[PDB]
Amino acid sequence: PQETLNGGITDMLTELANFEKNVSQAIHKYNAYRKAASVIAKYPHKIKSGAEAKKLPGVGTKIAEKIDEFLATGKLRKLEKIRQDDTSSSINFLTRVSGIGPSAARKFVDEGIKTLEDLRKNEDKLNHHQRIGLKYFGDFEKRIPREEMLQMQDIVLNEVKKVDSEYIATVCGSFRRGAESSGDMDVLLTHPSFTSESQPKLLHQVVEQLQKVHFITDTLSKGETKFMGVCQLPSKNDEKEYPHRRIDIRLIPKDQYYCGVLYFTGSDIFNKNMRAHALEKGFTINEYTIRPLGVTGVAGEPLPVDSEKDIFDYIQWKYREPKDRSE
DNA sequence: CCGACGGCGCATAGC
DNA sequence: GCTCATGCGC
DNA sequence: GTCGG
Ligand code: NA
Ligand code: NA
Ligand code: NA
Ligand code: NA
Repeated sequence: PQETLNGGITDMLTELANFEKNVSQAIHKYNAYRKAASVIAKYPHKIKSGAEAKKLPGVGTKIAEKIDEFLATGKLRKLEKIRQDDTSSSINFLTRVSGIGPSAARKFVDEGIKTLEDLRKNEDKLNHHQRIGLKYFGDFEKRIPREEMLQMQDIVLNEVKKVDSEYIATVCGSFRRGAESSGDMDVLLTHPSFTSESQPKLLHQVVEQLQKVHFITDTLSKGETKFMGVCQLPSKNDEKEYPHRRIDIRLIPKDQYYCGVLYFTGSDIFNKNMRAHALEKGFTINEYTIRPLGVTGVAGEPLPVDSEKDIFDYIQWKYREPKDRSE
């Protein structure tokens, strides 16, 4: 369905979602508004009344009344008032810096720090992550076209293999499902040396090599199993520079790699349906393992997995390649 | 009525 | 010094 | 905010 249809409602609900998360610190209302916004976005009819939309799952009495108001008037009073509230819109805005969440933004705005300029002039008050988020504010809200992601994939797969040909790496996310574009790069990594029951330098070596060929430009956080950082494609000689991009690299035991690959490929809606159907067959699937459930509902030991298909076989589903995992 | 709504790795008050 | 709750992103 | 036990 086009934005034509209910984009007004859907933008309204997303605005309300953002203020619940970033100002009111009400994550569950945030998700409630996002849940209503998406089911409505899927609705292939231009909504004509609050009551019509209240038939959808996740839209209830209050969003129903809000849609009535929008439809009669073209505005929402609460949204307009908050849209011109200096404190509220400043708090909401600063959370667009990766590393500033609702609490940091609240304390910044409480001290006069309201804008990127104010941040730029108060950097002794920012931690390392926030500093990087500030430095790359524009680049991080940009999207990543698929051809740049392939180019990025090429570098990551080539450099990982250079460090140790026994590593396995997969780029997951909507990219793996075929997406025309992406918001970041999510790399899952494993080695035969690393199992649930088994060195602390397997991730560091890949990160390091990727810094030496000057692909990874910055580190937001790094530990034994998860890396969060920044990368950038090499500029094409006398051409404009590429935008810096957000990259995550996670190191997973080999016996849980394919459950991890499954999960981080998604879709999110696909994952719910597969885990829903999996329980109807007596298994419980999480990020890590697939396990059988006894009659009294207690989980047994996780079964061997060596392919994505293994998990499909377990629950008696036909293999669906990532292209067909939209839901 | 009233609780659940995802849960975890890593960076950053209190003893 | 250390442990760990809170913040954050995902 | 919405849902459901
Ligand atoms: Na409903
Ligand atoms: Na944010
Ligand atoms: Na943020
Ligand atoms: Na080798």
